[PDB]
Amino acid sequence: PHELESQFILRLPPEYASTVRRAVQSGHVNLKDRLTIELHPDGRHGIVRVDRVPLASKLVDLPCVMESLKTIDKKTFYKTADICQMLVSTEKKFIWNHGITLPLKNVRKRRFRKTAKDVEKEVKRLLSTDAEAVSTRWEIIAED
Amino acid sequence: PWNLSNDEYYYPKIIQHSIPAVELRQPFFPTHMGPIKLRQFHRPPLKKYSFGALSQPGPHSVQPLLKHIKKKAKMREQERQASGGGEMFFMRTPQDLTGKDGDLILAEYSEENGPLMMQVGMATKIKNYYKRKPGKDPGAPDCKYGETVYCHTSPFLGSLHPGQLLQAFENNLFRAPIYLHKMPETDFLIIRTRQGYYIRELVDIFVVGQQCPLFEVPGPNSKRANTHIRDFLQVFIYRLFWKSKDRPRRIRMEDIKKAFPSHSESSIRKRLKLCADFKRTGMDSNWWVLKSDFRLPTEEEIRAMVSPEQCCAYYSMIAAEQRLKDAGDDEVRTAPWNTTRAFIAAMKGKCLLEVTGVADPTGCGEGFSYVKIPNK
Amino acid sequence: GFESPRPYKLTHQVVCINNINFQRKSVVGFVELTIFPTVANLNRIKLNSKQCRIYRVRINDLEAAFIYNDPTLEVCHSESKQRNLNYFSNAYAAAVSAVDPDAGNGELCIKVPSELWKHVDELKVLKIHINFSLDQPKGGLHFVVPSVEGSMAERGAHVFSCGYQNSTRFWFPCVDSYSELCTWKLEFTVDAAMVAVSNGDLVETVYTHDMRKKTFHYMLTIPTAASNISLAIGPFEILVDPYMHEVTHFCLPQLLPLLKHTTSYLHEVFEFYEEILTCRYPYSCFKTVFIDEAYVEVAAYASMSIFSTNLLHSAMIIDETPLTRRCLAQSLAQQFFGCFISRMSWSDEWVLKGISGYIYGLWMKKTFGVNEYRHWIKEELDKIVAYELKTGGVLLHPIFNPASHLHFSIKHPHTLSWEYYSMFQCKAHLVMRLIENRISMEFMLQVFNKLLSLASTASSQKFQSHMWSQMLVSTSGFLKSISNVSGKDIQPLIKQWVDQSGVVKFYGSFAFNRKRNVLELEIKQDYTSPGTQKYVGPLKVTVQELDGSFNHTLQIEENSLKHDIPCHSKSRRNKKKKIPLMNGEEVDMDLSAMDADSPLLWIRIDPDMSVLRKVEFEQADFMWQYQLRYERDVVAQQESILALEKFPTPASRLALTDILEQEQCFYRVRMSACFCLAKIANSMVSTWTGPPAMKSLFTRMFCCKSCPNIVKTNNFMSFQSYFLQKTMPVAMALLRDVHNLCPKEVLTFILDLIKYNDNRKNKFSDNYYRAEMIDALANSVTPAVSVNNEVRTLDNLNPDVRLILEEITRFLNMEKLLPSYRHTITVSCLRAIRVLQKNGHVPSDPALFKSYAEYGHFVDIRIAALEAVVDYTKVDRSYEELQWLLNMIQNDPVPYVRHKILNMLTKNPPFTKNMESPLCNEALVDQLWKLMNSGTSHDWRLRCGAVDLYFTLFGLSRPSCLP
Repeated sequence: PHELESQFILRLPPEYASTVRRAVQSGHVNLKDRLTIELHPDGRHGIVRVDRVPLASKLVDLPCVMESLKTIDKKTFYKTADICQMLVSTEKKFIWNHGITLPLKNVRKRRFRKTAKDVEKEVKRLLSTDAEAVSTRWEIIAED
Repeated sequence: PWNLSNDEYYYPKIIQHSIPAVELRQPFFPTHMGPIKLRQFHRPPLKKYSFGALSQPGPHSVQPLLKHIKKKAKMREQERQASGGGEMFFMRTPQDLTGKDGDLILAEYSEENGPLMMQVGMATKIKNYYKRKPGKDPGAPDCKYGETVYCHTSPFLGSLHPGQLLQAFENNLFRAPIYLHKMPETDFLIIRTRQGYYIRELVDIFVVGQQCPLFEVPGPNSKRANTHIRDFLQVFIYRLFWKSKDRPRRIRMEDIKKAFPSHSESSIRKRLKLCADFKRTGMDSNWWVLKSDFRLPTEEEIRAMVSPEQCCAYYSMIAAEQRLKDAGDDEVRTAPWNTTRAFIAAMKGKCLLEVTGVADPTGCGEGFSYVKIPNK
Repeated sequence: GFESPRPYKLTHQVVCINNINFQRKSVVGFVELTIFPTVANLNRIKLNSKQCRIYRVRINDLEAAFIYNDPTLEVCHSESKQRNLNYFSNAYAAAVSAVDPDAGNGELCIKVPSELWKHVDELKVLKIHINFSLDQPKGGLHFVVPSVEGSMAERGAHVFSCGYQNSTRFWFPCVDSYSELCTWKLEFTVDAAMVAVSNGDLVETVYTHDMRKKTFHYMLTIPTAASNISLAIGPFEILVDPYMHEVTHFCLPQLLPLLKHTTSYLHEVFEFYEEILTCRYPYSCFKTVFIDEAYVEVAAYASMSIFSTNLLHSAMIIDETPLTRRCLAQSLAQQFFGCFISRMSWSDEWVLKGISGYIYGLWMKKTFGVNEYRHWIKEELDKIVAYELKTGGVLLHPIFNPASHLHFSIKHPHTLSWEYYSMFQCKAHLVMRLIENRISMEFMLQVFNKLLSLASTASSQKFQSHMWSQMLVSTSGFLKSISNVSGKDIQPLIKQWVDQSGVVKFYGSFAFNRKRNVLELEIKQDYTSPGTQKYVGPLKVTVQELDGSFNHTLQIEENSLKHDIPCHSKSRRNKKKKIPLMNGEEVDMDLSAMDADSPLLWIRIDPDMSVLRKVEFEQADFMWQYQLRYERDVVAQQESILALEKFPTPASRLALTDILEQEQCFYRVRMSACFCLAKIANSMVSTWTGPPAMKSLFTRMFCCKSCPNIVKTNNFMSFQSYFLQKTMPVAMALLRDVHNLCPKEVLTFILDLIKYNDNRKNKFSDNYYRAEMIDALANSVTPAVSVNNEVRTLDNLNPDVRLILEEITRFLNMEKLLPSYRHTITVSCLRAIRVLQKNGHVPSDPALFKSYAEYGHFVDIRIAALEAVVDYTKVDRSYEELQWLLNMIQNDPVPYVRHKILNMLTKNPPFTKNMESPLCNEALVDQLWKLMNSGTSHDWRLRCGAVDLYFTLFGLSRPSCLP
């Protein structure tokens, strides 16, 4: 079978980003030894090791949706993957408010329309507790 | 000795997706999306592997892929020059749609949930609309990507200024103004697969403005909606019959029940009633063999049954159904069936749209709202 | 991948021609080939040669021994008593396959000398120097030598290479296949007052030491086949094209102004074919030669085309400008895709013929309009469905018999019937239009550009065919290039319309369900006829209802019969609103004839002609009248005209009369509505109210306002009312009264059209209009009432026919003093005299037509007179006229006339196989078997015509009228 590839964006500190960029544009396999990525079983924490120097990482959710688009002639572009996550290196904490481009900053707060009426999972847990019970008493309340 | 065909009285006045996309192959075009997969629609989380090299916990080296990129580009140029030198069609396999080769750009979206959105494997074009200056003009400011076209009649809602070039994504689904920005100096692109991590740099990232929809998303329980569900199930059944190696072509029912688990089995048996029959005893027992008089449709007929853009419109409808369902009339107006109907009706000139409203995907004065207002 | 059937590869060929003697009709020359053996122990080398006397052959300047035998000279033995045609077809196919260069074979077998075997085993070059002589050629080179005295340039004598396909073996020894590409060096030593035109570019022209002869040196660096090499030697008037400067036009003397006017359009044809394809013209020059007594009307070779002089017209000649224009266009299309990109086998010929015909149709679309394109495509499709339902079918791309339903073998081009060759090219370009319908036109032009670009990168290498075989296209390579540019493969369409040899027949009938508002179509196929096949694909149908025009796709599987499609509202009959058409416009329709319960106005099954089909739809007559009036498609207007002949109601007369009065209708629809109105008027006699049909309309459109019976003076500058004016009396003469005689109101009208004709004021000639007037006079002739077989003399002539006979006598005699453009009035008057002889008016005497069929007349007069003699010997069962025609087939100077006599005697045979006739002797069977076996051994087109004549007369089995 075929499994859709999973692309994400890696953001590094600027000096380490310059060393990683120089090693990528060089093209040797020396970069392979220099750059490693260890993702912790939390799922939202990691180490990126640049030149064997550990950096602390967080995998965050991006507010917009990006899409990688490949081309052969630079006139027709084929969508290859959807990017929604970034492993910035240096829950509410795992949500990034800004977008990658310069015009998109504070997009989640300002350029996103918010419509409102985790919570569903809590309601399911409450229903399960009511089922495991015997007698349930309920009242919409006031200030108390 | 001349034309002599009164042609002015008789006659008074393109996107090629990949072969995995036009054949609706199941990684790229899913048969069924559950609730947690509809909430993560076009935002796929980073899954943990169970088997593979990355499934073992620990540090993992990323691998540079610049010999791979230039080897694949040189190989594709050899293929193109061996085929006569014209423009070629290359995306014929799923392994052509990897990010490991070709010139990648990124495309960011301004809206959170657009009315239409491309699946993986589908093609789009970049058109540079350039309105000439009044009288003399130097020529279109040249651009790295896309082809230039001179637009007297603005494609979008507004009109282009004289001497203004605007790039845009153009396909069958939408048309949307894009804006080229340079990448941040810190961000790279990591393509992870089961075997390891791979790293590219990116240099070009477009910002996609508010989409102008060219395809109408159907409503829930619509006639077009139920027709697409039935035709998608029929196409999947035909492609399972084509994949069958048995000389009387035969399929199993629980393959279809694995693909479409929300379907009642009466509908699946309705699709299998014509074109198949159930064998209970003897050979082919508990199989749905193909009827001997039934001609299984060819590949182009199956492609003419369902289009990929209809699948994208259906996925937009069911994702918006989930988001509305989770959030308990203003929200209903912002549903893509309403907004796509409003915009396409405004483009024929049926009705007008209030450009300031609640269907505004920004939530501020920027951006349009596609909801119908009477022309009076 | 191309692997040669020959064990050698030919690199270069020198063709030198000396001593072209026009008095003795003789050439002398040599040929030097440069072959590289690919297999060791080559021993014999087999070359192609017909009619050339081989003097000596030297291989690497060593004397070699050759043996010559041609099995196609006498196909079957003289002392075999077989007389069936299947025996001759198998023996003729085996004989042509025994001289085939597409196998390893050939007619001249040269033995390599012994001392060169150590030169041939380790594969080194061999230079074969044959010198030959054509003593008095019966094929290949045609010598047109007139019998005026003077020098050969002063009398207008010329030579040209004639023939079709691989016929270059007829004038020098070669490897006469389309797959043996080599570079060429061509020298011709001609008279000092003559010019030698050939392929390549002329590098120099040196004089001889007496300065009485000069040698033309041509060089061809683009590797062409031997079959694309031509020659035209004559006293030609040279004209350089004033727009494109590598193009030279050669004409016969005294025809330079006609050449200037005629070849003035060709730069636009060049510009079209170089902008739809993106390759420039591949050869370095282009030469158009106009000659007399041509083989075909247009032949295309490498960097050269040979047309007949009968295409040359002046500025005041209309009705000939489009025909000559499209002959030039198809010669240039074959320059691109028959001569530069060549054929890999005899299969894959459909690819080249289809690409040539398809890009020529694109030229016709741009030049003459989309409506003329649709009319041309419909007439080609009707041609092929008529031919394939008549006899078997045309099989593009056979696999090697594959087609055993037809009396010849399709393995070689020289065994094909000529009608099969014509229908082959026709079906090839229609199947290419179908491939454009599946895969869009821009991808199609990209396929053609990829083929041309591979060929032009191949054309500049020097490697001897390591890369020169990329200039040869195949079917698999063409389908692979299509799959490369588009990603779709056309293998079901290729399997249906190429590999399978049949057309489809559709019988449709509808019924409107008022309750559920649906339209129940009923489409059934006739798949048991001999020419037919079964269609299982999708099918487009276009329904015009009151809400507009809607397209529907129907899936027509084998067990399908009823197709229910949905119908829209009828709210445009509640309010008067305009009904929107197939294009964006909308019109006011008179809905009084429509049914009250059905919204649908007309239905068209397969409107875009997307299959090779013959549709028989059963509409109601008002639906045919609405489709004639308000449709924006010319093929639907033509098919509604064709279907209105079965409904002679006065509403159909009103529909055709409204079509005739209507400018902004396509003119070829009105020209058909004339004949349809004539047929309808003949069928509703004793109901017709006023004057005869189209007469008042003719006086309203083309006569004076103050005088109705005087026609306006001729001004032919509109070109659509000219064609309608010259076609309306021809249809008006088919009117008949209750007594079955043409009325004296229409005959008097035609005679007044003839008398009051004044042409001193237009800038165009009157020959076609006057010729059509003679055709209208011939249409009015009804059979005479002979009593007791009374001899037809001058006193018992019809009083109607005496006026007609006086007019055609005046016209023919005035043509003898003031001739027309191509003796069009001679052809029309001979045709009218044959019409008067076919009825009992003029005595049935063939002596006039036998005097007009002599050699010195123009070729149009000759073929009209020979058509009259063929019709006479069919009706009068004349033995001596049939012997006259068979003698004229055997020894006539013009081979086109011989082919035309065999063609006309096949189309209008003196007897068929079913008839008992007095002309069914053993003597006639022996004459026609001798004409198939020997006698026609020099042309390859007379022999297939003799096979067709023997099939038409005696059938596939043993001639019955025999011991």
